Amino acid sequence: KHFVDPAWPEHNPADGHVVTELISKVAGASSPWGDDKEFPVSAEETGYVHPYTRINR
Amino acid sequence: PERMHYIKGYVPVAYSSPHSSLERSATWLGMGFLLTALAGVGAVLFAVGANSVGQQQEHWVLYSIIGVVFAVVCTVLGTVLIIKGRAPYNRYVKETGRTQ
Amino acid sequence: MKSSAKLMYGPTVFMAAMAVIYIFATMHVSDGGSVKGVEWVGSVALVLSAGLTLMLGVYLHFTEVRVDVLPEDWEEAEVADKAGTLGFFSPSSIWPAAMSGAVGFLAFGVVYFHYWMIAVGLMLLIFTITKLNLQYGVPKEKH
Amino acid sequence: MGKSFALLVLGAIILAGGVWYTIEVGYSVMAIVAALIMAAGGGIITWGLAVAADVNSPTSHKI
Amino acid sequence: PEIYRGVSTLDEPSAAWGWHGLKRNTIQLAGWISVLFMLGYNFGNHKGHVETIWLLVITALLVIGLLIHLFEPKLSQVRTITSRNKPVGHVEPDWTYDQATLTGTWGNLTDSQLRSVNIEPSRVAHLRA
Amino acid sequence: VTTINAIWNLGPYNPSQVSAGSQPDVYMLWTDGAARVMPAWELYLGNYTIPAVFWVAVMLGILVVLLVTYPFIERKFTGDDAHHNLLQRPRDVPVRTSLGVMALVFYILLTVSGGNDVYAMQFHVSLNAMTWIGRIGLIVGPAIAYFITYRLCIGLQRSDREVLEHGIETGIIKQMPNGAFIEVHQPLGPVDDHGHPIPLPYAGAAVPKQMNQLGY
Amino acid sequence: TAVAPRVDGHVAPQRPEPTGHARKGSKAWLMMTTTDHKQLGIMYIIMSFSFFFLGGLMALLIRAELFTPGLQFLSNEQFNQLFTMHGTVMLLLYGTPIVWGFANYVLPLQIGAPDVAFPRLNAFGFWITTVGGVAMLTGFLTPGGAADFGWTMYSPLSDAIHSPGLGSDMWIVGVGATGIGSVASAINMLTTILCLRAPGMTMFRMPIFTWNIFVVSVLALLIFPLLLAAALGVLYDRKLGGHLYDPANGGSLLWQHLFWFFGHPEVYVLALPFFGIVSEIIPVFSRKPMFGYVGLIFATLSIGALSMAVWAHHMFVTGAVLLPFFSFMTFLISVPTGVKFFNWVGTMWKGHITWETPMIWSVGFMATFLFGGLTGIMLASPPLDFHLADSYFLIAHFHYTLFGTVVFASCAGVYFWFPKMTGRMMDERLGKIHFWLTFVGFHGTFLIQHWVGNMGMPRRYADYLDSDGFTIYNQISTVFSFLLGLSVIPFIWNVFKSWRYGELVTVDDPWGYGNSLEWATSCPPPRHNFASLPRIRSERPAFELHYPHMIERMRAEAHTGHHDDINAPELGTA
Ligand code: HAS
Ligand code: HAS
Ligand SMILES: CC(C)=CCC/C(C)=C/C=C/C(C)=C/C=C/C(C)=C/C=C/C=C(C)/C=C/C=C(C)/C=C/C=C(\C)CCC=C(C)C
Ligand SMILES: [Ca+2]
Ligand SMILES: [Cu+2]
Ligand SMILES: [Mn+2]
Repeated sequence: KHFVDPAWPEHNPADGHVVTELISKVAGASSPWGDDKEFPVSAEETGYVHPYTRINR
Repeated sequence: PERMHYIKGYVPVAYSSPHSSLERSATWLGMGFLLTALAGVGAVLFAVGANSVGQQQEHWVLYSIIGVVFAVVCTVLGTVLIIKGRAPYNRYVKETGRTQ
Repeated sequence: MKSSAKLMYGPTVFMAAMAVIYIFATMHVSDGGSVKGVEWVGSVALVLSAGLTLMLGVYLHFTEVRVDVLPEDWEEAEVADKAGTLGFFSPSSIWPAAMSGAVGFLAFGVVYFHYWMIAVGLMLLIFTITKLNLQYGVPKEKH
Repeated sequence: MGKSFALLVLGAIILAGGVWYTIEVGYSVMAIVAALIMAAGGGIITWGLAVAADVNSPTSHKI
Repeated sequence: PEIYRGVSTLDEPSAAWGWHGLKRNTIQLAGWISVLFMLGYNFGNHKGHVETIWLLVITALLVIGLLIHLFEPKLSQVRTITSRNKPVGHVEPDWTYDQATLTGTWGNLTDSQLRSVNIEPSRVAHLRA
Repeated sequence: VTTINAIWNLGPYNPSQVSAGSQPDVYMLWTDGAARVMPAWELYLGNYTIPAVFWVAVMLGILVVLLVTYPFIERKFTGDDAHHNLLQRPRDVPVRTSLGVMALVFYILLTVSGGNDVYAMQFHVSLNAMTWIGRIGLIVGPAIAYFITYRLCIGLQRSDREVLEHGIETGIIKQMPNGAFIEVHQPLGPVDDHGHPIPLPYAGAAVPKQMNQLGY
Repeated sequence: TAVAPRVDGHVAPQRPEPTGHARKGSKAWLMMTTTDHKQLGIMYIIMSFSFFFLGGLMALLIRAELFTPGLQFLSNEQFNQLFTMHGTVMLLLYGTPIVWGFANYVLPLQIGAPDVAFPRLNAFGFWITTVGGVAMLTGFLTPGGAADFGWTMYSPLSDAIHSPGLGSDMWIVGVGATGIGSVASAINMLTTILCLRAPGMTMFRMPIFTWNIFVVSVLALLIFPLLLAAALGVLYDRKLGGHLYDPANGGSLLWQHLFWFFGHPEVYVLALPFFGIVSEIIPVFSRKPMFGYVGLIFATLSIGALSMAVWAHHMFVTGAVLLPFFSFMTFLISVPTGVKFFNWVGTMWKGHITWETPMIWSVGFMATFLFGGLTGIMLASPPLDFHLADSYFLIAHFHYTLFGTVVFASCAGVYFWFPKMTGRMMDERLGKIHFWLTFVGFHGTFLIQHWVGNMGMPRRYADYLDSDGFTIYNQISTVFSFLLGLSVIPFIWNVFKSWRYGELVTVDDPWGYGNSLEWATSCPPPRHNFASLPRIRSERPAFELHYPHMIERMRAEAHTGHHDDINAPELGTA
């Protein structure tokens, strides 16, 4: 069988399809980060690290 | 979806309902041919008008006849196709008893 | 997308009929104050204008036979029907201005016809287009 | 009613000042400036008429 | 929102991190020096006067800008009413919430109107009681 | 791969001959352009004369002095003498970066005025118009550069604050049951119990502005 | 139909602050990276009016030179360049950009979408249009000046032989850069209407304005790339040694046919959207719905369909075209325009007309365009066109139609949507002053040019003899032309003052009776245009939202002799 990128959303072809040249499950463009995601997420789950910093006086 | 539901005393705007005539391709194609038909009227007028001042003497009968032929085929085509596109609306009007 | 897929059939058939009428007319009518003979400019334009509208109409119809009964087209739809994700939209981007400037540089290059301006313009143009298309997929800073 | 009288009258002499100068100078560059003076007079005339129009039929009732 | 070295954080968000506000007197001084230099430009050996037109237009616009920056005039906010617009003390009702709840501006509609919006009055009699 | 200074077709020097395009090297074009834009002011004093080229010497010397002594004229107006070790992002210091872009446009106008003989020949702008563009531009263009640069820097740091107080705008737009169009924002710091980010204090470090810069 | 339960302690959302309160640097970087349809549309509009003033200054110079015989301050070359560039900038840098600016602001609000389909493409369209404008205007910096061959650029005059100098080339690129900017704007408006419509907004519940924009989008996509191909062909002939537009190849009539095939749909592209704007303005201030709605839609689509067959009526004096065919088609294209006029006066019939500023502008537009089109019909017949063609009669005709359809109606649109675009209302008195100045100055300038056109003065004439016999008429034209120039002072001051200190708008529809959907939301709208979507059920969402008690009347009195279909039985079940 063919390979599938794990970022690909799961679906059952027997009752639909994921995307074609003609139709899609969205009115606008699909999310670059995956329509299957659910934003927002937690601060630590973001991976960002806010810097505390001070400067001389 | 799949069916409408109106209570008594409610009148909607009829357009783009599943029974509407604007939603089907025959109607629009008929509009195109109906617009095309007036070109034949122009053609026959051009033929007889050129005749009125003694010009186009060698071909004016052919131009008039072909103009009338094109006009009649186009206008009858447009009318028939429009009526075909409106047939679902007539069936709906028979079904429900509401015009809009 | 049912109504707009099918309303395009009027303009295209009218343009096609005008194209054939005009080709026969100019190739046959030897009227004074004009010269007999088929003219290709105008006839080609009419047929390919019919082509443009026919391409639009046929693609839209070919697509619309696939789609479902969308709530925007349902004459008695409720605001709750379309709840969910509408889609992804670009928040902001500097690259449209950049590639407009690149096209401007290329256009000025062909104005004076300095070959280096044309080459640098094309290079800058494909660079800016690439940066536009990769905006929301540039990799995270690799440590 | 209102300023429209004076704003018309101030214009009516300026316009008169313009056309007179136009019929004084020959075909020259200063004829252009005469035309400008004449048109400025006409503009102040219409300006008076428009403030009169606003006063006759106000549509921003509360000042 | 604090003021750092004369400038407010609301006008300059990074007011505390660097050099932000030039004194208006400095702007005036630089502008007038520039105007003096550009008026001096027209004492060279050039013959034509198209140069003069450009210089005089730009210096006139410079002086206009510098005068308005010197005084910084203002106008008042006009308190007129144009149309069905309402004065500042108005409170705008959420017409959509009223439509979806039959409350507020959509409350107390008669039976005929409720039928006219495809809503049977039987489901609404207690709500209007 | 590129020829530079093809001396073999210039011929040897003799003081009676010259070419139309005879500018010095690129890094000297600024001091050529100064000599091109000076309006010929010359002083005569009895048995003596100050030529018109003394003033470009004064101007270029002032220009060099300003560059040489900059940190101290920065001190006297900035009002600080601290022992800084962390750098300023140029957006956070709009006055200095605006003055820098102002000096850049000044230097570039001097450069292109130095090269205007070639510029007018190639791009078909009148040679007198180029000299007057240099003259009037060395006053006007610096001011425009300062204005635009200052406002752009303020806008940049405003975008930074907007992200830090509202989170990244993903670009995912969703419609609520009420029909309101909302864009889900992805917070960086913690969120209040009302369900909205708590603002972070700006720190001078770059703020991420998109979700592809968080790994997503 | 569902009715929701009440919410505990509900409060309406915080509507955004009005304009003029912006801080320092709050729009610079926002502008440079903008992909918001509405801010982008505002800057579209401002840039287009900047080009309007720039072109009109050249127009006033032309009039000042033609005030009296003899060349007072212009030469022949400078006069030629002036009318060429005036025509080019006013048609391509003012008209089409203002059309797309109003489209970009208004259309997503009317169709109930948050944003346009392709935001970055829209920003690219704006910036490339401005790039083309500056390229087009750069020709004046040339020592020899800009292009000098009229805005049509007939060949062989545009050949390398007969038009040297780089300004002639810069025109070609400035036009082309503008053309693709227009195309990039059109790609959105089709795809947006096809894909981002609000729930319940079927295609025939759209406002008339967006219908016109839809038809104009398809029309513009037809015809702008043809201009680009022809223009690149001309540049190919010029810079290289091409021969395609050589007269011995038939290049003159080739260029005329191709250009006018582009060009007549351009004037209809300018025409239809402003017809739509007045079709939105007139129902509001007459308190009456639009008369013959789907009829107007069919008329708009008929104009779109007929525009592609009418093109060669610009060549009746060339001796090449087939006269009867094109004369008949350009007679046919008059019918739907007259249908639109009849519909406007019909919706005004026995209405309650209030005369706030946009209604004044709309009726002025109707009065002007009536005579403009009435003149156009006379130009449509060949035997009259043999004398009229390329005279000042033609000048007066197309200035009537353009100045009516663009300037009057664009001003109407500005006054109409200034609340929705700013959150403030324009000064009424300055508006009336502006209107009367423009109206009287216009009719003074251009009504008398019919007579000089008839008497024998051709277009594009830089100098004329004292013995010719049409100096007084030109003098009368010139004075009122300077009045037209003075007319825009109150407009600029009014916009400037109202932006920064104008009357604040509280309600969602300061005019009161807004029918279209954009009048249901806030003034200004939020970033994504809608804090809540009304129940859309007709061509008047905002009206039926704000006046529920009117609905039973609005559905009942719509049709003459309306049927008994209200009494029909129930049709289904939930
Ligand atoms: C926005 C810009 C424009 C609009 C709109 C416009 C409308 C029309 N024009 Fe035009 N025009 C021409 C014909 C028409 C016709 C038939 C209409 C139509 O839109 C007019 C219809 C409008 C109406 C408002 C109709 C009347 C209304 C009612 C309600 C009654 C219905 C009609 C009836 C009953 C018939 C009339 C009855 C009679 C008894 C006469 C022709 C040729 O037939 C030429 C080329 C001539 C030449 O030789 O160069 C031309 C030239 C131009 C140019 C030339 C530029 C150049 O040469 O460089 C421009 C820019 C321009 C713009 C515009 N024009 N036009
Ligand atoms: C949308 C389309 C058009 C509009 C609008 C338009 C407006 C005017 N036209 Fe026109 N035009 C003529 C006169 C006028 C006048 C007096 C105005 C008026 O609207 C102009 C007044 C309006 C203004 C608006 C200018 C006032 C400017 C002021 C008061 C101040 C300027 C200074 C600043 C600083 C501006 C403020 C700047 C800021 C950034 C705020 C004449 C004859 O009197 C001819 C034929 C001449 C010949 O011999 O061929 C002509 C030729 C044409 C052609 C054919 C060109 C060709 O054959 O190649 C076209 C397509 C055309 C279109 C248009 N035209 N015009
Ligand atoms: C060798 C080496 C080592 C290096 C290289 C070379 C060099 C040395 C160089 C150097 C350079 C420099 C340092 C430079 C500098 C510069 C500067 C600082 C400059 C400055 C300038 C200034 C000016 C001109 C100013 C101006 C101003 C004005 C004009 C103002 C105005 C104002 C107003 C009008 C107000 C209002 C506003 C508006 C309109 C915008
Ligand atoms: Ca003259
Ligand atoms: Cu036409
Ligand atoms: Mn001709």
